[PDB]
Amino acid sequence: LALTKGDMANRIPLEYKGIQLKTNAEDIGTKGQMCSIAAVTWWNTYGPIGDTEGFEKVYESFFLRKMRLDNATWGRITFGPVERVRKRVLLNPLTKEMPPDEASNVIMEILFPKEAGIPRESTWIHRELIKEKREKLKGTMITPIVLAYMLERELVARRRFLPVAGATSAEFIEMLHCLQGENWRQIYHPGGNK
Amino acid sequence: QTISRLRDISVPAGFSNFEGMRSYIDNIDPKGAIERNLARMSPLVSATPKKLKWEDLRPIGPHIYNHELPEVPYNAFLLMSDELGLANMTEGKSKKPKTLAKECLEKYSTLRDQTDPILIMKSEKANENFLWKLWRDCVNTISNEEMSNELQKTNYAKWATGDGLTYQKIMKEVAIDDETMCQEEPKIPNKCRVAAWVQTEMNLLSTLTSKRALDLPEIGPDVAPVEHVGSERRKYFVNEINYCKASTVMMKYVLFHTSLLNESNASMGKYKVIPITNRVVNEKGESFDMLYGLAVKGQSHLRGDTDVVTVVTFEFSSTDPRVDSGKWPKYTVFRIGSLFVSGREKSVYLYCRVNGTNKIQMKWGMEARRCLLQSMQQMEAIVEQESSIQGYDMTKACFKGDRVNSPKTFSIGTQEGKLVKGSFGKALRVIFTKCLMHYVFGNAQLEGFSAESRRLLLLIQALKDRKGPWVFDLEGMYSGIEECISNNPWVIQSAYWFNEWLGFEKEGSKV
Amino acid sequence: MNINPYFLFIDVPIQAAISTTTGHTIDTVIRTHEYSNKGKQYVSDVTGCTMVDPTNGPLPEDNEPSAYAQLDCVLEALDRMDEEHPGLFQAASQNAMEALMVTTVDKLTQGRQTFDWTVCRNQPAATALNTTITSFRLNDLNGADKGGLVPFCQDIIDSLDKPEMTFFSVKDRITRVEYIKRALSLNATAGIQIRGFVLVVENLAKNICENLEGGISMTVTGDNTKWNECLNPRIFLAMTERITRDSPIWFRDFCSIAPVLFSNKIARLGKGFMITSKTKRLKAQIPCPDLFSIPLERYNEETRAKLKKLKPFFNEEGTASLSPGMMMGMFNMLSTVLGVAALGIKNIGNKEYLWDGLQSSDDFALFVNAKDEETCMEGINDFYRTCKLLGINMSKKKSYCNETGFGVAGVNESADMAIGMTIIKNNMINNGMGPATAQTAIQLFIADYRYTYKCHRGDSKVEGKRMKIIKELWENTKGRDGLLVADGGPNIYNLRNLHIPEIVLKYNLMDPEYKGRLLHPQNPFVGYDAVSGTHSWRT
RNA sequence: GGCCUUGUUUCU
RNA sequence: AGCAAAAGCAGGCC
Repeated sequence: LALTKGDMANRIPLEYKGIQLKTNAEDIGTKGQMCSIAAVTWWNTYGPIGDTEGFEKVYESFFLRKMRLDNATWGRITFGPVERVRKRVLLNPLTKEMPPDEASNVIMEILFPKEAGIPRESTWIHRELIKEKREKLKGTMITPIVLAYMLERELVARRRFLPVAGATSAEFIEMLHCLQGENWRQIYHPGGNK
Repeated sequence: QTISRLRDISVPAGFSNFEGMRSYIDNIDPKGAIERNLARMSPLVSATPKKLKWEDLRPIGPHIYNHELPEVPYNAFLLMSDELGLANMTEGKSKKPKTLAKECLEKYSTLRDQTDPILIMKSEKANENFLWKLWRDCVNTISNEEMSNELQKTNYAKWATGDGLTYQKIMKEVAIDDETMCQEEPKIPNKCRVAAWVQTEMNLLSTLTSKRALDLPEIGPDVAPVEHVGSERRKYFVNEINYCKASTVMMKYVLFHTSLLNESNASMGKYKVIPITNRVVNEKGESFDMLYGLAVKGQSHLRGDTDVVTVVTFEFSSTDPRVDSGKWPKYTVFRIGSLFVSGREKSVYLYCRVNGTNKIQMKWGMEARRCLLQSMQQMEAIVEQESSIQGYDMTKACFKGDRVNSPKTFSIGTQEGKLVKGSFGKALRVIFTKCLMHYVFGNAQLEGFSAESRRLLLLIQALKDRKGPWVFDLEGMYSGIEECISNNPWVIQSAYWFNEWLGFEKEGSKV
Repeated sequence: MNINPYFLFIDVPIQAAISTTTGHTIDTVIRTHEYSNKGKQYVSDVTGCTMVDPTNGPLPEDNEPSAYAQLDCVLEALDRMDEEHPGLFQAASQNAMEALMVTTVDKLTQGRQTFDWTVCRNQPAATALNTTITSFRLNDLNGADKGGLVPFCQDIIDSLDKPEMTFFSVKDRITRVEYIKRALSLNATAGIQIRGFVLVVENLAKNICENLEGGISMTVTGDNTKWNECLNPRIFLAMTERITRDSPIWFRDFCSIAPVLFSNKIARLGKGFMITSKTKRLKAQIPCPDLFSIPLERYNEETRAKLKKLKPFFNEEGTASLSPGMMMGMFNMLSTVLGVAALGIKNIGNKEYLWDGLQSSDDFALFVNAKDEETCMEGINDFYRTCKLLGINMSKKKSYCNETGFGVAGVNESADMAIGMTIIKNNMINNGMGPATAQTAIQLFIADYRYTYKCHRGDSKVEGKRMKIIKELWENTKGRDGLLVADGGPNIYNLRNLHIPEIVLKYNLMDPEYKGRLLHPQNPFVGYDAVSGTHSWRT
């Protein structure tokens, strides 16, 4: 619970209503002074204002999941026994489908345009995907590990075995626990775009 | 090339060279190998199963009925049927427990300085003149604002919580000539009789009091029908246990273990004092700050996971120590006072136990609200069996009665050898306090008995459904059961309840 | 009023109440070696230690577990297995042939418990390959320059022939035999020097196994006792040489190594035990290597009664060798191959019986199709005898023949919330946890968390140095619901809203300038799924 | 005989 | 003293 050096240690206060917020010494691993958790609430109540661009832009698929929840319709609760099939199905509805090694390479090309490498054929077909999100990431300074983690979350598939019955589409695979357990099923229809 | 030598060294019995083993291993005949060994095998190496009958289901462990065995004690960590703390009133502001103690005892200052002790049931090693001075200096360090929980350096806790009672480790080459250096023996479990009072504690931690000390944080709203029926069953259950007494027991234990571990971390050598607290609301909404107890913790440098610290647990009591004297052989009983609480007499005896815990028991005690889940899913399996009989949501057939299924009477107790039928809420209280008392005095022998008796329960189930199982070793199963029924008071009384249940299935299974 | 908690079972069926229905080391060694004391006992010469062997011993005359098994019965059992497997030995051999060419040394890092060769204790395979590099590349071993597993295994099976060795532990130089046996011994550990080899034979067994499968029918259900403690590596080697008999010569050169090193596996003798001077009040500790070097009369009855049977298999340097054994299972699918091969015989003597039992792990379940009930009796008898012929023992104690028919995680705030919710999510989806149980598990988790970081509701009557600022924010904002739980406010979960993090569920009702105070990119303290923000911080 | 990691561990 | 049936704990360092 250390802090970045400089004016960063001056936008929080030192002591607020008796409570401590920070220290005054120096550490030995990253060579800084510690903080409180009252600091992490003080910034939420009384800090400087940020901006709100990019934070909407880089997370969209879970907003799609949100509106898929909020546009869904339910049906009848059922009873009685069920029969299941232990099947490896895609868990979440992926955005686009691509191999992960070349996917990591092309998002590394997005990260480093001058250190991208050679224009390959996968880079040539994905260059419009490169540019149409390189225009999206302009208005922020979100850290590249956050960008790369959201990109590898939004682009790589997810296959595991599980018992399942009724439907097979990955929206239903995401909502199977609200569908059915072991003595009951629920008629459910997801909503919006899939 | 030494690997080739060892590859020849792992020749089996019969061949010489690994090359000879290989030329053997690809150029030998398939047939004429196994049936000649079948003709060669002994006529005794067999299994020879055996059909299961009622008449071999003997009483499990009839050595409990012999009357020349000592009584089953109560050797748990706190007090369950005989709880008594003082009657308080505050607003609802969750204060510090120092102030809760400094409030509730200062309210009842009849017991402020009752410095006239009367020793009652002093045991074989507990001594009067360290406990009394210890307890009086302790409560003279609750009613002052010098600081929060601590003690002072005195000999009294240095006896009753035990400084210096470990050995000195010394290098082993001088541990050779001294002939006293001998290995220990295992702890000999003294066999013990049947229980005649734990039946009353299953009669008493299942009664509707006028108290409730359970909070659960809220969840979001719902629109789904599965969420409707889920919260429906949840609210019916939490309505039907909230006035049990074991809820008060549970929250005493959880707050106790939480405070215990948290102050053992936060204080390693300063001997703390923890108020045993459980706030309980009344029916109308008025709070009660019920203080019943004070603890004492010794020096607590805990390296691994079976370090232990001496937890002396004082606790004010109501019922006299003079009915079942064998139940309390580790119970020093001072006498301090008496209180006409509402009507007639109830006395003040504080029961200065000595005790100890290790960190697995503390961390496993902080988890002890989990038993709600096990009772809940047990109830869930019960009602899914019931709705498998009918066809739809049928807990509405349980609390009020639906179109086909009446609220069915559940057999719970038996009077003069004739069964009684408690209500559904009675049986759910029972299942809850069973999974609690499985925790309260639970050590490895209970897991052993349960994990071995599960097969016999499956067997008697299949016997009830006329399947007629076949068992290779009845004596193996019974030896596995009664190897460990020795000295934990839930285990033995579970075996007695088993023997009576088996007698009932025997007399009712005539058709 | 006498009462009895077992009286549930008068009405509710018991099959619904399923939720409530060094010494170990030496005892395991004794239970292994005791099963074949009167078997064949050939003494080695590379170590010279006593090394007893249950292959091709005489047949026992009892019902107790054993380890006696002839060879050619196992060989022709696997031969008939191959007769039902047309080219599947060919398939698995070619599968390992294509798999072994691409073998690099990549598969070392997933070793959270893995023995090494210098530190003499367990490591999480972290400095394992690095220690191999710094302790072998000065001894002209060169595999990482190509990076492949195949030159590494070639010069490591050439490595034990080197008479001397030199490495930095300080430096150290030793001769050959301890360079062997220090790499041989197991503390239920394994060996990183043989972990790749046993992975090769393991995926061999994977390619072998993954494609596999009037008359009164009794049936059984049971496991097998001393299951690690009664098998043997010689049967393993004869098995893998039966498989590789159509393979090229290099494979039989290489596949015949893993049961060789399990054919000399030494065993480390735990921590130890202790003694007591009840008056002098001084103790000591007899460790792993120096058990017998003591007054042997100065132990209890139990340690003396175990050592009096142990001692004729005791290396003088403190680690006794077990020439049979498996030690908590590391050839699990391979031993499963052996077991399903034992099942696949399906007849002996051609009596009026037949088996159709199915595969499983060390446990099983039979399906015996015979003529009358007595034919089922004799068929179960000869099944037990034939399974006894392969060094396997059926547990007659834990079986029943019958007629046919953990709290909060604690690394941060936001991902802590996420990891708890996905634990309860997957626990709901896999084993069929009832929805009321998880619905309350949400509540018990929120109570756990709201104790863990003191983040209670501002409209409560809790106090604290943390909670006052939360109350201050509550009387400050007009955002009547838009907070996350580490900053007070409600929790808005249920059975459905599970796969979202916090902020990307509560963004819409959130306050503008509050979320601008939260999502400030100049956040100085920040350094399943998750969401970046101020709460995503570490120590 | 001293040090073992300055504390508030306030369950509707 | 007390706890607990992996031989341990009821301090270490100085």
